[PDB]
Amino acid sequence: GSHMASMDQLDEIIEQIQKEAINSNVVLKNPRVPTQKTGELSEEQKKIVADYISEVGLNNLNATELSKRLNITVDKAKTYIKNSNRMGRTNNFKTIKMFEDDVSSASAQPNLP
Repeated sequence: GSHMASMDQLDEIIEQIQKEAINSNVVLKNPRVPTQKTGELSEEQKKIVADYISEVGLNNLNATELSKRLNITVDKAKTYIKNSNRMGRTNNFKTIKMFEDDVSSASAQPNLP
C-alpha cells in the first residue's frame, strides 16, 4: 500500500520531520522497559483461565467460556489451553509433592559436598 498522485500535492516537499530515522532501531543501548503490551496475560485473565483449571481439571472446560471473558477468538482459546499447559503442571507433577524435604533448614544455599 502506497500513495501516488504527483499532481494534487506539488506545493510542500520534505524528507524528514522528526528527531529519529535509522540511528535508534539499528543502534540501541536501553534494555530496560520493552513494549510487550499486546494482551500477554495480566491479572484478570488468570482469574478466568487458572480459576477454571481449579474448577474442572484441564480439558473438561470449553474454548467458548474462555473467549467470552478473555475476548480472544475461539481458535486462540482452543490452542492457548494446550500452549500454556499441554500435559498439565508442565508434566513436572511426577516427583514433587511426595519427594521434597528439608535437610539443613535452608534453600538455594551453596551445598557442594
